[PDB]
Amino acid sequence: GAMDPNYDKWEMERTDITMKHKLGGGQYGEVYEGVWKKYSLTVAVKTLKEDTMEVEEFLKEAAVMKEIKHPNLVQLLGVCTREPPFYIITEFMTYGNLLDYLRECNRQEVNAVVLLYMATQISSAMEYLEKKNFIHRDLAARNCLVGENHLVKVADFGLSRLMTGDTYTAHAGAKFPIKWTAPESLAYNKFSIKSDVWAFGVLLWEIATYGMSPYPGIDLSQVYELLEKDYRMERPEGCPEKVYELMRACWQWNPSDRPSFAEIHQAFETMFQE
Ligand SMILES: Cc1ccc(NC(=O)c2cccc(C(F)(F)F)c2)cc1-n1cc2cnc(N)nc2[n+](C)c1=O
Repeated sequence: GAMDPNYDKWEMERTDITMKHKLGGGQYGEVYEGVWKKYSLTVAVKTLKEDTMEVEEFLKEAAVMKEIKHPNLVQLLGVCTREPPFYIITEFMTYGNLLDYLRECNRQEVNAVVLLYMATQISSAMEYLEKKNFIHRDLAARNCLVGENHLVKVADFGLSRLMTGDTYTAHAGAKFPIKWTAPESLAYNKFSIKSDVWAFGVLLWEIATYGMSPYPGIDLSQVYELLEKDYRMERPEGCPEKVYELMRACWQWNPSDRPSFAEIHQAFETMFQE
């Protein structure tokens, strides 16, 4: 509605999108595969009709997505927050989440140099968020998406609500991904760009291991104590020593010592010969 107070270019007609069925990928809740009829365009449509403490948090999500734009950040297309069944319309990434992809991929195709390119793309998205003073809070393979040509977008699916298993452990109603969470976020509940950097190093290990769970075989209860004793994950099989040295950088105990995504990104840019 144009000539009306509080205009919004992101507001679209719910009528313009057909909803197929829920996106399968371990179910993201009320998130459907859609088609924007006019444009013959497949989209992802996050809805809401089961939560109601969410409603207000559903619209904070929408607002946040309006303020961010990067080629490696999942792209908002439109919202429907005018009438009851609210939509958040996003581009559709052909190959679902980055965790399953790495786990199910052909490794001849997703060869050494693809894995690095996927990593360079994420650091790019995060250098952007960093530039923007945006704290992501849940950087993990499960929150990334894979398009055509090994294209990786960083996203956020609200998975501490979805969780069925041992990835998000209960922590005062707040659910935490312990094995991705930095020590300061664990002990003192302080999140910042530098706590995203720590998560990044874990995600880099997820990528190099083709989607293996962090700290294999060790239980959650003893993760922090180990880190306190300066125990980090060891170099994955086949991983460059310069990629690993960067992992260890992100995993520095002191947050002020961890690289910026600026300097992580340039490291990937520099490394990008061959
Ligand atoms: C439908 C939807 C609506 C909103 C969002 N929002 C985010 O991913 C997001 C929310 C807040 C912040 C961020 C960011 F900081 F990481 F950019 C990202 C994602 C989606 N979304 C998108 C998908 C696109 N492609 C595919 N294959 N799956 C998708 N899923 C499961 C989604 O939830």
